[PDB]
Amino acid sequence: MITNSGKFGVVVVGVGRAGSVRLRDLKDPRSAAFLNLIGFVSRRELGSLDEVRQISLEDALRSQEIDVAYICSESSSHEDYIRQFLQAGKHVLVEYPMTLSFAAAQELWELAAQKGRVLHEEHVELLMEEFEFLRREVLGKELLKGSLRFTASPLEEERFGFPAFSGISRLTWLVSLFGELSLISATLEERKEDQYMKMTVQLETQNKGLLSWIEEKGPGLKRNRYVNFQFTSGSLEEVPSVGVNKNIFLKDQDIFVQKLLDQVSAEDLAAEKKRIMHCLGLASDIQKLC
Repeated sequence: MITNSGKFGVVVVGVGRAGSVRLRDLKDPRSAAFLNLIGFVSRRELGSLDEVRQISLEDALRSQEIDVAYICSESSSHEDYIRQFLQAGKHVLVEYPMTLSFAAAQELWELAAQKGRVLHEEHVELLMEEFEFLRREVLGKELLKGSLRFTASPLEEERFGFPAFSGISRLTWLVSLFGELSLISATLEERKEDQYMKMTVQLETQNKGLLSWIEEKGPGLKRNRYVNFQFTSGSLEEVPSVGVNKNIFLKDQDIFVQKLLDQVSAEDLAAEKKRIMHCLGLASDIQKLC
């Protein structure tokens, strides 16, 4: 029997941790009705991973069954991969940050529109149990001032990007909760021989709220977030973490699938794109100040 598949063929590009997570999730029943895993692209000669076969980049771009590409490689390679797959006519999901350049991101959104493709930048930080807590907390409140600081181990800037881009998830939390922000200042402290660095950014909401965003990295530093929001009615200095954000990436894939099914409103698509570009624009400006 000849049966034309109605499922979208997916190729995962980059099989580091992020790619492995997407491969795992593509096998879950929640991926069965709309997606079909075709294979993966890797710059290494793996041949296959379990029942999943490796496909060369050139063959992936030419493959007519592949309708979607998941770009999961290191951030410095995102721009090129996205451009190649969009040009080849494939829908694209990419883990944040989609690029390390504001102008390049603008180019890619235009290309996606040109080719009639869905371009989706994953932001699981907005799907966190911790963020649901914050959404409810800020509702109906007036922010006077606040700070969000994230500490972690050294991160290869050559491959993962400048701190404002690699840690753009923290900025995304702030913009999603408090709206578009104005950049007041940005400072950068470095000690490469000690692999230490701290980026301090001063921002301002449209309601005159003063926000401090700090990204700190150093040998031995544990991954911890410090939240301190000053409201006119009460204060917040801790966000509970009682769950493990189980299946958070599948939640992101679900959003992407809604886009593939054309079940997302023009207004919703526009609002997300606007926020994404506002954040990338700030990251770009911040890098220039530093």
